[PDB]
Amino acid sequence: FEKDLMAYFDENLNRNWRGREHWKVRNVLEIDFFKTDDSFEDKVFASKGRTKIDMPIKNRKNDTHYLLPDDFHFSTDRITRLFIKPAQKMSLFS
Amino acid sequence: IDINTKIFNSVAEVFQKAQGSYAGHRKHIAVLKKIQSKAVEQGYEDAFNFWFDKLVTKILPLKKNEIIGDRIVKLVAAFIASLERELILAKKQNYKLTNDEEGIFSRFVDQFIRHVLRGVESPDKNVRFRVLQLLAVIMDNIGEIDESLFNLLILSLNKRIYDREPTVRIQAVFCLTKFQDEEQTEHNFEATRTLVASIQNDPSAEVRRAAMLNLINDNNTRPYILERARDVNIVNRRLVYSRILKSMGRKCFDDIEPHIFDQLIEWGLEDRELSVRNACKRLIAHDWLNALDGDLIELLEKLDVSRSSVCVKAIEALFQSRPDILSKIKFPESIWKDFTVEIAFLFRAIYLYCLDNNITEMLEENFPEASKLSEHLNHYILLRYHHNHFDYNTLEFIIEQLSIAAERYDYSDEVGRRSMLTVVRNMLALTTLSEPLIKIGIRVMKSLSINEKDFVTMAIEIINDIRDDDIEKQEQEEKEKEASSATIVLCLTRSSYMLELVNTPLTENILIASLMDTLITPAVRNTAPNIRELGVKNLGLCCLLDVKLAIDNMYILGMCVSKGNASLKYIALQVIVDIFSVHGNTVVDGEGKVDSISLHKIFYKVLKNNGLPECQVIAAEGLCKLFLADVFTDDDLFETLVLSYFSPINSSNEALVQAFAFCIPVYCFSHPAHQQRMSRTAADILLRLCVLWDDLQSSVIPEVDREAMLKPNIIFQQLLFWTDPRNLVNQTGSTKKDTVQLTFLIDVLKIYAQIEKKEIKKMIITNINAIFLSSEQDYSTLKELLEYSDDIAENDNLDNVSKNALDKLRNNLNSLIEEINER
DNA sequence: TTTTTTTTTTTTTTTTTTTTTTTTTTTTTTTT
DNA sequence: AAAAAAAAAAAAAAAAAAAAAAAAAAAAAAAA
Repeated sequence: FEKDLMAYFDENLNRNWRGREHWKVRNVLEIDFFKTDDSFEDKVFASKGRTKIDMPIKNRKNDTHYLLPDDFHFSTDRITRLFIKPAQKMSLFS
Repeated sequence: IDINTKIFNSVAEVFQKAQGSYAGHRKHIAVLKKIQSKAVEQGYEDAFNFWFDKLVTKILPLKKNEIIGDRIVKLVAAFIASLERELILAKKQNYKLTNDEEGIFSRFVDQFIRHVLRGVESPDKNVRFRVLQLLAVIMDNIGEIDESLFNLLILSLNKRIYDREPTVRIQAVFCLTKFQDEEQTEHNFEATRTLVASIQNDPSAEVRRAAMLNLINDNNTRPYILERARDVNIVNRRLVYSRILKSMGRKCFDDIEPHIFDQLIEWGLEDRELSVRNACKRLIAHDWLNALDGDLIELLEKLDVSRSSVCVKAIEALFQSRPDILSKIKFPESIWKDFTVEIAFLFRAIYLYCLDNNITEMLEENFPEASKLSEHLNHYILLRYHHNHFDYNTLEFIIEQLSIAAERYDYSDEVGRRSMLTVVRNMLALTTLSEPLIKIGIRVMKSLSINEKDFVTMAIEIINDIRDDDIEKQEQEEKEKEASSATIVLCLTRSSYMLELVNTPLTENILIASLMDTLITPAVRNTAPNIRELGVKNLGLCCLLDVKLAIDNMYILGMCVSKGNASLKYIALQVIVDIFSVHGNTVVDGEGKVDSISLHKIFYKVLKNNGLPECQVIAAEGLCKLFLADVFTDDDLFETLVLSYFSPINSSNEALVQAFAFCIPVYCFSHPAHQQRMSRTAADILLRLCVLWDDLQSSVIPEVDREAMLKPNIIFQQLLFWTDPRNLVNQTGSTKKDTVQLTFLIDVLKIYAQIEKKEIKKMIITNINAIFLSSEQDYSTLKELLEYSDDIAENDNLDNVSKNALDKLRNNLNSLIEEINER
């Protein structure tokens, strides 16, 4: 119930603060090929066919604008202390 | 052969030998210039473009992370750059625009862009990525183009910004940002709105890294850049300090509204990751201060030290960076009469940092003895408040900086202690003294007395003097016998910061009891807003010092948090949480006390109230802090806490979400019995959650507001992750024989026959294979899981993507049970 | 005619989240 | 109308991929 445990939490769950989603865990080729061939180009110049190469409509826009939320910090120092007296640490894990 | 093949073997040789180690690019670009010159002097220009496209299209299947294609795309980039610099030197002094190297360049780029944009629709990722790269690297040196070609390019790139893979979107935002020379005016031919749409909307955290730097950064687009200081990715948060703010440099003090300039450095110096903090520290420490020529005073005049209270961190990032300015700044005799706000803040920071590191040299010389600083303090206090340029806000700041300089000063001179005690006693007796100076004056009067008893009797003396000053003017001004409202406010604000710093029981400190029976108990029973608020706060700071007072007034705290307004419920909830947190559980469940079930119902009524956001936030943080301190052992309240984490009505309290994001994992990880409690609650949590998601998914409203709740697969994953006995923080060894995760899985398979939806069963059954499987478990906790998986696999009809995971768990359980009964 | 920066380019570290694997089911395509 | 058909979506799960910061190094331009 001392500095080692608090620092261990403060270093492992320090990337586990965003909330509901985004909780986090674990706390050759070398080709030289430039010589001729006739009809290779159609293997790389073709239309989309059945391969859909663009984005889904449901994720082209996002409403949170991929912002991090406002960081109410909630580290172990804010947990170990009181609210009306910020200079007293309580009987932690007692 | 003919020239159609001589050009082919030439370009083949140069693009083959230039594929390695960048060797001889000044010879490569040279011989490529000779063969393009001889080709256009011959006249096979479309054939030259065709073999160019041929030997380029022999590269386009090579992906990203391949150096051999990169050393050719940069070769042709160097080629078009060579033609561009030849035209730039041709328009100048000697008029080298001969042999039509403008027309050859224009037709060359008009044919080659038309070739590469034919390949932009191919289904392979590599050819699209290399086409948009081969445009984007050379788009800066392309220059002028045709309006039809510009329209085709902007249509292709405005479709490719919404391409499915991110690596081609990187080259898309590069080739977009090379088209930036316009006047900015906005509320699809403009690139800037497209880049802003990608800097907010794009799911890749890498496209923003190349849409964040390469933008124009004028007056209009700048918040769209700077709010990327709160980007999802860590590298973007560090890179806004690394390459955007460092790039502007001196213009950041005059081109950013100070509400954002006092927000960016707070977002930097209070981040959660070390590299972005170090980048903001090195930005406030190295680039800016060596950019305005070393003047610490000129930097502090632009870091607005009067309003923003963030600078007490940022100046520390100077003092831990280069100590030559720490040792260079000297405070002579002719500056204590003519302080400014910046140099008073500088003295504050340098003295408290010098006592933080205990450098005895700068404590010895270069700083005045305590009586001299007492003279300066009394000078500024009398020049502000004993009055009958020197604005009130600046004088208040100068007195507060020198009071923080005084609160940790050298006790060793008795003349200095005597002088500063007279100055603080003559300052805190002022009626019109402002509130932060009240706080820091009470702090100095604590930190310069001999003990806590002298500070108690001095503060009680000052507060009773300010009360007697009002009772005399109430007695005299007729020409009944109670103080006014404003003097009760001024007495309670001093009593708050006084009892903030007392750390002893109150049996031998009887002046606090006299203050309470005179003022605080007639402040709680009042009917004003602010008097009742400070009365409850002062009653709580008294209740953190004695237990009989807490057991007395917990009832009126509960009634005033159950039937009162917003701020009183705030302060009373903080006091209830803090009384529990200090005093343990002698506050409930006894004779004369409050019944704790009534307090749990009060906690319920606060916790289910969406209309009070911050009261719910402090209720959540409080109940989690009290669960960690093990004074709360109730079960249904923990069930309601985890539901309130996962409810959709509490999905707008961001602070409650972060409170439950931190303080529920530190519950179950810190102790095994806490994880056992989580595993006992998680069954009915998942049941009520699946019911709520079914009734939210089949609801018929034109604006339903769904998806606040997570999909229950991720809920089941995080329930497993909290209830996993690997991640316990203890050094146990026995934790490989705990059956809590399998008990949670057995309870989930029990409740699995209590849902109606056909997707819920799929995302419950497809995730049961993440459990702890090591054959060090008990016989029965494998036996019941084997029986329930048998009954669910046989008796109920399941689809194949669920029966895969279910019979895979059957195979793993059968292998482990064979290992169990082979011994 | 070799020297003295230039420079950029080119191999070690990190932890990031990011891509890739695999199973099955859906959803628009081909023929008479 | 109608009998087959295969890329995509969804998701669990795994490991290595890899942009970036920072140190050596070979081609290159001014120089006395």
